[PDB]
Amino acid sequence: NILDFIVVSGALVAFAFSGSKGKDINTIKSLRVLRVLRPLKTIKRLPKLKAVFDCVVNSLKNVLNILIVYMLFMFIFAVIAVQLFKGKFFYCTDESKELERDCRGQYLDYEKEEVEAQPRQWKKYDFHYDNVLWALLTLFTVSTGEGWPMVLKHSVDATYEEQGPSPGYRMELSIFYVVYFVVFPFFFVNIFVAL
Amino acid sequence: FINLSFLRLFRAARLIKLLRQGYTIRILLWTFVQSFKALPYVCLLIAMLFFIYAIIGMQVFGNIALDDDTSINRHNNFRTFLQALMLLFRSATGEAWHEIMLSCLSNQACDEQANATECGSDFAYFYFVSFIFLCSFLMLNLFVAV
Amino acid sequence: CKGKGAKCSRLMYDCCTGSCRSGKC
Amino acid sequence: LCVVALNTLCVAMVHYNQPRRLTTTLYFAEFVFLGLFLTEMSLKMYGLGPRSYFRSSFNCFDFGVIVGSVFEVVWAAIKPGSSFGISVLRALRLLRIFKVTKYWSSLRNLVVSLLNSMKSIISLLFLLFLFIVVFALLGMQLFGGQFNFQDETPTTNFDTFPAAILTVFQILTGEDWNAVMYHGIESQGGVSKGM
Amino acid sequence: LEAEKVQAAHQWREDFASNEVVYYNAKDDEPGSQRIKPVFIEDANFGRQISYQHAAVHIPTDIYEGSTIVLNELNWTSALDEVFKKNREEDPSLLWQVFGSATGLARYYPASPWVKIDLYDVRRRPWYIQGAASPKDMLILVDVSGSVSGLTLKLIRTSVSEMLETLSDDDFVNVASFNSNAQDVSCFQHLVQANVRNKKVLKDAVNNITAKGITDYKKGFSFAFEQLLNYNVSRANCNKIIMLFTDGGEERAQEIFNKYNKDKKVRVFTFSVGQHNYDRGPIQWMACENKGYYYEIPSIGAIRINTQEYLDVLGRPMVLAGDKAKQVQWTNVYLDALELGLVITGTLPVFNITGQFENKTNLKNQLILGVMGVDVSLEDIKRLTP
Amino acid sequence: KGPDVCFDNNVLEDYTDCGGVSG
Amino acid sequence: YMILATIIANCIVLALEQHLPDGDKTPMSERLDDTEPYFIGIFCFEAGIKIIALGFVSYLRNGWNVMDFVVVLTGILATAGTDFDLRTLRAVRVLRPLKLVSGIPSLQVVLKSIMKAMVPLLQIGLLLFFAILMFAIIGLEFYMGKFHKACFPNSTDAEPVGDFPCGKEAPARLCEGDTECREYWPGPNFGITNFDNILFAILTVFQCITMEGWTDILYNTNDAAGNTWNWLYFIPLIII
Ligand SMILES: *[C@@H]1O[C@H](CO)[C@@H](O[C@@H]2O[C@H](CO)[C@@H](O[C@@H]3O[C@H](CO)[C@@H](O[C@@H]4O[C@H](CO)[C@@H](O)[C@H](O)[C@H]4NC(C)=O)[C@H](O)[C@H]3NC(C)=O)[C@H](O)[C@H]2NC(C)=O)[C@H](O)[C@H]1NC(C)=O
Ligand SMILES: CCCCCCCCCCCCCCCCCC(=O)OC[C@H](COP(=O)(O)OCCN)OC(=O)CCCCCCCCCCCCCCCCC
Ligand SMILES: *[C@@H]1O[C@H](CO)[C@@H](O[C@@H]2O[C@H](CO)[C@@H](O[C@@H]3O[C@H](CO)[C@@H](O)[C@H](O)[C@H]3NC(C)=O)[C@H](O)[C@H]2NC(C)=O)[C@H](O)[C@H]1NC(C)=O
Ligand SMILES: CC(C)CCC[C@@H](C)[C@H]1CC[C@H]2[C@@H]3CC=C4C[C@@H](OC(=O)CCC(=O)O)CC[C@]4(C)[C@H]3CC[C@]12C
Ligand SMILES: CC(C)CCC[C@@H](C)[C@H]1CC[C@H]2[C@@H]3CC=C4C[C@@H](OC(=O)CCC(=O)O)CC[C@]4(C)[C@H]3CC[C@]12C
Ligand SMILES: *[C@@H]1O[C@H](CO)[C@@H](O[C@@H]2O[C@H](CO)[C@@H](O)[C@H](O)[C@H]2NC(C)=O)[C@H](O)[C@H]1NC(C)=O
Ligand SMILES: CC(C)CCC[C@@H](C)[C@H]1CC[C@H]2[C@@H]3CC=C4C[C@@H](O)CC[C@]4(C)[C@H]3CC[C@]12C
Ligand SMILES: CC(C)CCC[C@@H](C)[C@H]1CC[C@H]2[C@@H]3CC=C4C[C@@H](O)CC[C@]4(C)[C@H]3CC[C@]12C
Ligand SMILES: *[C@@H]1O[C@H](CO)[C@@H](O)[C@H](O)[C@H]1NC(C)=O
Ligand SMILES: [Ca+2]
Ligand SMILES: [Ca+2]
Repeated sequence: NILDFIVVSGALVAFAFSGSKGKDINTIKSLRVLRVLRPLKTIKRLPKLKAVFDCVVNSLKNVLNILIVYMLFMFIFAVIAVQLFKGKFFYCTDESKELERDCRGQYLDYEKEEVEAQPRQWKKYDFHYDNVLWALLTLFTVSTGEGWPMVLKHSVDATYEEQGPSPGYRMELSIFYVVYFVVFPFFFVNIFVAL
Repeated sequence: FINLSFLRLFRAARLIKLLRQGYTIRILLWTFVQSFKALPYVCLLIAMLFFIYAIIGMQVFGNIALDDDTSINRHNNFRTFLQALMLLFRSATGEAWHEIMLSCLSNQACDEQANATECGSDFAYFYFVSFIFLCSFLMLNLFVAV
Repeated sequence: CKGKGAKCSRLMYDCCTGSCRSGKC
Repeated sequence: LCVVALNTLCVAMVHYNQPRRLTTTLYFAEFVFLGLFLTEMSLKMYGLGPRSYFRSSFNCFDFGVIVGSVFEVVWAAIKPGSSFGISVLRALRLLRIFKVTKYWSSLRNLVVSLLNSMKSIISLLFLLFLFIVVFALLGMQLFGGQFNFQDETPTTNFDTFPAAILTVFQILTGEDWNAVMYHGIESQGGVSKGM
Repeated sequence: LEAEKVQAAHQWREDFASNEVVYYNAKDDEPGSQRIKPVFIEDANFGRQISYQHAAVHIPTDIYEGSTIVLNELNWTSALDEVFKKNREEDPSLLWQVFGSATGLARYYPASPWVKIDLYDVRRRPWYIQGAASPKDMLILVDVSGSVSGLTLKLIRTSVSEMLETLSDDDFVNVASFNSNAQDVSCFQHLVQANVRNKKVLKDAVNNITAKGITDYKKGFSFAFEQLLNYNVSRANCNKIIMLFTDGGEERAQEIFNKYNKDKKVRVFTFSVGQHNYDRGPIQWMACENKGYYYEIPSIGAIRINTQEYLDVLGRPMVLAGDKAKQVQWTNVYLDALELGLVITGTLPVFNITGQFENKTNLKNQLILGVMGVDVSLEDIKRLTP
Repeated sequence: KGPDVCFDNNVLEDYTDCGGVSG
Repeated sequence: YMILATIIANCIVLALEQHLPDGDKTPMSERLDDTEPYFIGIFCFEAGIKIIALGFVSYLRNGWNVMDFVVVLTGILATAGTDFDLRTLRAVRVLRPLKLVSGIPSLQVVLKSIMKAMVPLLQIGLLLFFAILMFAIIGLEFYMGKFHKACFPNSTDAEPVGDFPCGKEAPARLCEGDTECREYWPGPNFGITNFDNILFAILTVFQCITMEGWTDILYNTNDAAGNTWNWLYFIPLIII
């Protein structure tokens, strides 16, 4: 009933703010997005759909404890990866410059057989281990197996706290990722399925 | 006039005609299919999850610019319900779901016809991470249920 | 790494952002 | 348990570009927590007795973590720089929160079952490595030194043994195996005679 | 003289926040410096608009203005404008006067706007190159074994071409390639005058090399050392250098170096080209044990800078010679960069003499600060022959 | 006819620094 | 134990090898090549003592003994084979690590246990094959020879501006600018993923049922023939 109340009152407010100028477009978008709870009302309306939902909930409750253990282990690996890799995922737009104070100005880019002047700007890679939340997100993407060779390359090329990448600087660090793959996607996922 | 090239599939349907000789294969296939037809409401739950996530993605990320060279382009976008469903299926199998997540985060050049100037939010961080959790789990609940 | 729109090889993993789709970063 | 939780909280606040005051506070807290854990371990060992202390499988892990932490501390003192990441493993002791629950027996019997099968798992894990080493050598014989048919050699090559075994592992994880297949086919020569 | 005296009394300040640097940067339409807006009156004897009030500064595109080195260089070179003005006043029929820095910038008078993308570098100019050192007997060894196949071969070809671009008619050059066997890459078989035709032939020959075989440093170095002892042909009888272009090896070849240049009469510059993971130790040892220098060229963007830095090593005996190594030389006829026609340039090197009043530094004072240049148009010479 | 002024192999040359020791 | 040590040393030597393009060789590879006769002789002695203690066609009754015998026979042939045909004969050395499985019976028991579960799966594999073929034929009837048109500038030197298939004035992807949908272009992935015959179709369908790069093929078919009906081929292929 609470669900229904929020999906009814939510639209009400949107109507109240609709008969005027563009007042709080953020709240307008939020209340419009809240409208997606319309199908959920069927869960209790159909006894079979409620039964299958309860079966899903019971299945989740049967494995919540292993879920907690998995989250603790992944948090430990995230902290290890933060210690290993924090600050080392920065780069300069031209590979010749390895420091931020040097990554300033213009540089000659040799693309499409036409040298062109490009700004020299100090950027950071898309997936890094700057803090524990970023490390958790990166390790989740690695666990899914999507683009994990790219983060492996970025981790191998990492040099120091404020330096740019150097190719193949630390190959042994790949052990980390290999160990990760032996634990979470191979072992824990399979014990989830077995449980 | 209206295309009539699907009839060529008919002569390709004779392969099922030789599936009878797999006495062990036929019974296994029939048993699993019959089990699948005995659980339609879990499939309805999965379809409802897809529908809800497609609608949410359509509302939130629908008006991202269709600029190519990114993960939101002329092939993989949130523009329509069918396109949103295809994007969700692509993420469910898992192709570049993290790339699609990165392609819509709070600083995207926004569509020309769109009324807004800043479209795309950091909700994607939740949006894509929960989906990969939910879909998979439901799938894992479906498989065992068969 | 290679910038946006530059020609790349998928197996190099040397695009600064995004992946190397259809031969371009 | 509260000491372990506080240690986990303090080691989990490490992020990039943190204030120097936080760095020094965590540096001193590391020594404080290591000393507290050392004293607790010695007191428990004196009380229960050495054999009784090592009787439990959980105290052996704590002893190993303590000695690894001492090694990491002395290593970092004699050579400031990288961190192995062993003092974070103390967070695994937080798993003892499950003892006061009604799901201790289930969680504890799984580890008793696991530990009873160290021989089989090791044999299975070494048999998987044995087949990954055979396939790496086969790939080295097939595509060894033949991936220079383009601008640059890829990171996914078969020139050295570490590179070949890492390539085989990446193919086993399934990520971008088709790209490696295309590249190897082109190395053996075209779509005509290289399929 | 003024440049040496002014640079001798410098402080090397590390910050330029409140002590702004005021100069007119050419090719313009950053914190640490100010900018000058000139009047640019049209004047004869030049095909462009000029301003006698100050001197213009050219900084190459891939060099950032506002760094500590460039800002210090600008501050200490700001005192050359007075002598530029004095020279112009003492002789009105005077064309460009330029200081070319080893930093990379050129300060020239009178101030004019610079002439697509600009690839001008002062240290690659013929007058700067002739003033930075003495004639040479360059010999280029190219490793053409199997391991250099790919991008580390196109980089080698481009680097060899760019280094051939640094030679003149007074320098003599040859190119050889070795893979378990050393041979000349062309029809020459001995050092040639390194003029336009010979340089074109060598570039065409080096563009045609293919990589296959096994590296053998001893045979290639024996070939290179034997090519420098010909003496049956016209040479420079000056700096004798071997410019090796490899990626990375494992042999130091102590026997060849001990046998041929026992007294270390020949320099060996070594270049490691491409992105690879081979051992660079022997390469650096060979550079260090033969008065040479070791360079790394991992990409196309590093080719231009690394192929011209070897002129810093060749300039040490010139600065150590003293004031006897200060003779005004004149270039060949060449087209002026600022669209002035055919000109010749008078050249005089400038030495770093900070701490030489008490003679105590002697550490970085063995490199030149830059080159003086003054342009004489061929019309000026024609006016003297009615 | 080439130049008669040559400057090389000076005894007081440092030459103790290459491009590998620094890097 | 001495034989197991020899096998481990041989594995370390095989791991120490390095490969270089265009015929280049490291000196360490030359040093390591000299160790082959020692290993071959030791293996021949170890396999020679077992023949005079178990006979033959009972020493050769065991499959592991057969693998050891073929390994040592190929090694002997490679040593005495100066002819040019040794590439397929030098490849047998990659089975040398497997020898240490035959030397540790516990590993043999574990291998038997792990392979005991792959016998029921074989039928499943047959079914899987039946699926792949059944789709490949369909892919042979709709997408055959569709990825060869491309946007070429105006027939100067056959350089396609883009790496995507195009359509000649159709609901497919029209060429942008002043290029034309000309005939013949190898294909998207060096011309490897296509439906030109049954072998290419089988390969691309198998590469598509591993959920690795199937969306790229979907997008190629979309921009080559229109995105109205392509999903109806690929969603079942992923689902089934
Ligand atoms: C002519 O020769 C003289 C000396 O023969 C030379 O004057 C010398 O200039 C250098 C600057 O390059 C001074 O070096 C001081 O000490 C160090 C060394 O660079 C600097 O500290 C940092 O050093 C690192 C290098 O590891 C550098 O990356 C960083 O930028 C430096 N600065 C930081 C971290 O803030 C000092 O900053 C630098 N300057 C000082 C202390 O004022 C020498 O001290 C100078 N020697 C003398 C005797 O004055 C002069 O530059 C030469 N002429 C030209 C045109 O270069
Ligand atoms: C293990 C079991 C496996 C078998 C079961 C699963 C099989 C499912 C897939 C069957 C094939 C579906 C269609 C696949 C191709 C899609 C069509 C396509 O890409 O081409 C579009 C086609 C013509 O394209 P074009 O060449 O551009 O037209 C002429 C140009 N002027 O345009 C058309 O007109 C094409 C029409 C396509 C079909 C229309 C709808 C058919 C409904 C199918 C129901 C299920 C199939 C049952 C039979 C299974 C196979 C025997
Ligand atoms: C390098 O940059 C320096 C700072 O930009 C320049 O140093 C400044 O020069 C000014 C005049 O040349 C000085 O002003 C006067 O200096 C005399 C000298 O003893 C003194 O009377 C006072 O210091 C000052 N008089 C005033 C302010 O009324 C600056 O003091 C002096 N230092 C600064 C500004 O920090 C150098 O000249 C410059 N080098 C070259 C070669 O141009
Ligand atoms: C199911 C499990 C038991 C199999 C997992 C395979 C690992 C044993 C393999 C695959 C990845 C291999 C790693 C891949 C790459 C490297 C780096 C490499 O170290 C180097 O010597 C490289 C240094 C250089 O030559 O520059 C060897 C260790 C390591 C992590 C390898 C160790 C062995 C690893 C961990
Ligand atoms: C094991 C249990 C106790 C979990 C406790 C949570 C913290 C360990 C996590 C969650 C909140 C995280 C913090 C919330 C977000 C950030 C990012 C960041 O905060 C900043 O504002 C600095 C970033 C910048 O300015 O560049 C520093 C780490 C911090 C506060 C995180 C450090 C790790 C924290 C403290
Ligand atoms: C010219 O160079 C050659 C070798 O590059 C010198 O060696 C002699 O070459 C001539 C050619 O027939 C012969 O006299 C001998 O084969 C070589 N040795 C001696 C001792 O003569 C040669 O001395 C150089 N000078 C001349 C004038 O040939
Ligand atoms: C078994 C799990 C749950 C706990 C043990 C996992 C952690 C603590 C271990 C597993 C393998 C270890 C890695 C093995 C090798 C190296 C290379 C070294 O140069 C830096 C540390 C690093 C990267 C280690 C860090 C710690 C590490 C990641
Ligand atoms: C159920 C819960 C966990 C949903 C997740 C809530 C958080 C993660 C989501 C909800 C709405 C999101 C916000 C929606 C819109 C914007 C505007 C954009 O310009 C910056 C990010 C920002 C501010 C988002 C940050 C993340 C956000 C606050
Ligand atoms: C250039 O293209 C046009 C139309 O695309 C064509 O008519 C013309 O013949 C082409 N040019 C040449 C030289 O063929
Ligand atoms: Ca994938
Ligand atoms: Ca070599």
